[PDB]
Amino acid sequence: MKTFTAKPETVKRDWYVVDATGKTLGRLATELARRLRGKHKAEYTPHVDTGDYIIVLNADKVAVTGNKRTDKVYYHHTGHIGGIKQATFEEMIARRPERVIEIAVKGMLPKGPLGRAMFRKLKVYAGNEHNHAAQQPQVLDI
Amino acid sequence: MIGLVGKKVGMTRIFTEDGVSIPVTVIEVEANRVTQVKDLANDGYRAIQVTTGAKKANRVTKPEAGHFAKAGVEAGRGLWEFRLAEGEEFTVGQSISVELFADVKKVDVTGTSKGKGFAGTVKRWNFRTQDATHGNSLSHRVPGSIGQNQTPGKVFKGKKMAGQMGNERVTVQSLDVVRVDAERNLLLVKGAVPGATGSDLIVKPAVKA
Amino acid sequence: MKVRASVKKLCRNCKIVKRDGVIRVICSAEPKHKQRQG
Amino acid sequence: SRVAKAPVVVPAGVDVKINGQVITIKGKNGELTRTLNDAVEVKHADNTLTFGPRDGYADGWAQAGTARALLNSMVIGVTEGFTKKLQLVGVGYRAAVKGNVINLSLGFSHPVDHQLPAGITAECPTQTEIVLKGADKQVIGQVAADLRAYRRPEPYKGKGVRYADEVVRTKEAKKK
RNA sequence: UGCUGAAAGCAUCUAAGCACGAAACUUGCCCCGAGAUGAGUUCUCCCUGACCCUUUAAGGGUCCUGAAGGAACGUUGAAGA
RNA sequence: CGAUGUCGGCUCAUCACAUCCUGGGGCUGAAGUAGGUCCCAAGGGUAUGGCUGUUCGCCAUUUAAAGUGGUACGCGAGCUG
RNA sequence: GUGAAGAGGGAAACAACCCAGACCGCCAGCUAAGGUCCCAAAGUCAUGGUUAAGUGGGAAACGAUGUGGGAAGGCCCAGAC
Repeated sequence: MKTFTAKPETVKRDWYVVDATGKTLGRLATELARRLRGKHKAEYTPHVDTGDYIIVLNADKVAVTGNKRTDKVYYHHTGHIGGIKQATFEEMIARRPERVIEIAVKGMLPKGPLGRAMFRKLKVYAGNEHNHAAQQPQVLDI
Repeated sequence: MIGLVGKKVGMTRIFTEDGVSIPVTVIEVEANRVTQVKDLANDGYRAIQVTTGAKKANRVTKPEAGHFAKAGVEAGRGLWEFRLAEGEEFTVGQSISVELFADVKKVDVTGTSKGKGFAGTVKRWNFRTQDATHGNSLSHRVPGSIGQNQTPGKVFKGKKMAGQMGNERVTVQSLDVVRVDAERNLLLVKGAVPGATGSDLIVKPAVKA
Repeated sequence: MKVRASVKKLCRNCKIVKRDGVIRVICSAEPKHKQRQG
Repeated sequence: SRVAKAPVVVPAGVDVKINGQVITIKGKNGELTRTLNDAVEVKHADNTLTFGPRDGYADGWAQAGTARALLNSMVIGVTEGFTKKLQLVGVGYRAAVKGNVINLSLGFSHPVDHQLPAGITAECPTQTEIVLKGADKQVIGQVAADLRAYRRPEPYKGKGVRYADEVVRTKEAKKK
């Protein structure tokens, strides 16, 4: 016979809420990336989005070690020529901290159409409450 | 504070008493009448939407007419919106007149400038023309070079080339208001403002110090 | 002051201090002895 | 180490409250409150204040020493208070106090008005002296450093806002 | 450049804590901007019929209706290849 | 080598900072004015002419200053020759 | 010795470096170099240390109370620093 393949019409996938207070950024990020791929499920299939929906909250309260609070620099280029634009970690936490968790997880997820579809399942909030009470996210303690 | 929506009537001059001509632009500012008030509790920002002038009854559509009908106001020729300044308060249907500028001393006037169409880079970007003689072969007003060589082998973004000049929003800042005439509904500012005659202006108080 | 890559005590009042990961020579007697970056 | 090992002898009528790491000390001169480092364990033991390194932290001894000296200063800051004394050397340098604003005339084309913070009270017994008093030590050190910082002591003549105790070393011009 | 302050019973701008500090940096000013596929918000306007078929699905078809509005056409514009 | 046009001028740039100006600062054999030297700083700015094919240079007169380099010693399917 | 005339795995990508030499097939197992947090298969393994510099993840003479270890030595509670 043939190896089982998950079918994306029939993938059941759950909702999880994770409190990101005082977690380390990379270690949380790597756990979220694992859950959004669907690597924790026995029906994992590399071309099917099998993962779960995670609601990260308290994103502004995430922690980093060392002097990464001030020395970790987020560069991006704007397309216009001298457009190299940097922003440290504390400037990003002040401006938009959702971008901190989302940049991390996005760089841990496979690049391509599927990993974009995998990132659409991450919902990050800078506060303590979310609109998604209808989906009943159970508390993923990680 | 808020501003008012005018109409560029044209230019004249104002002879002062000591004999100094002042080039003024005449801006007829009729009764700007508030059609909507926006609060944080419904919109996330405090701002008023005003209308001005008058429109034909058969030319205003049913969406638009229902909007002005809710506001309890005559349909105007457009809708504009001004952000409010934290202690200001307006009601729907309240009329606002040029009298508001009776204290302001200096304003900023925002209009659409006159459309000059597809303009070449000598008009548009003030490039300097190459030789008009001395050998020059079919390249008098052309832009010259547009970039470097193998490194980069691309033209960079926002290279100044030729294209549509004009017909866009420009704001002239810090114009001295010469008269406020509440009788004739007029505002005389010192200088040129953007736009052809009859164009809609937006006159706010100056944000610069 | 003097940014050098050998900083030393030139006088007996000169004093080596590391501030912000930078070796410095702070003197009280002569301010010409103030140095940085050893 | 040798500083943290000596205890802070707390005199009579001085209130000490140890809310975990937060220490409130209120005596005759004013309420004054810090929050020590996590590497410092402080124990009252009914008579004095004793400072020790919290176990599990590397530099805690060093931290303990600081906590020691800080609270020592706090005890003086609720008993006797701290006083800095500044003097203004120069022709036509003026100092006056309106409320808690120190007006200063320091050879500028504009008046200098330094707003003292909440806890600090300056006096001027002369036009060329500012005797400022207060409870917190870094705060009057700060304020005296600011008033000095408007016009620092010029080296050739001595003109500036100097401290009353500090020596200002001078020198002559190049030649003649 | 400092203030307080130990490790180093002194000293010390730093290790804990605190204050200044430049045309650079983030804003403030002007313009573009929801294809921002993460495609948002607000206000208003319009549409309130029957009946068959099947491999019963957000399925197909017939009749009756055709709104708000848009587009076309024309007269055109200090808008425009 | 079954072709990658090579100096200089023009037009048009663009980046680096080992900074010419403007901005902050330490030491001075820094009285002031003007400097010297070193640290920080790339925001914006950064000549016209005589001679010469000249880049360069010398000269004249300015200027806050007339920066140093990279970009096929940037730029000939952009011009000259 | 390899390439040339040698594929495969590794060194990101990389003839010549490391592992290894492809007759064909198999949705079977064990391994080499190299690796086991996520992209990306496999230890976010166990025990004991070290560094806080993102060192790791360029670069010397030379400079320095950074910090862990080792063997000695001068003075010292007839009180040393």
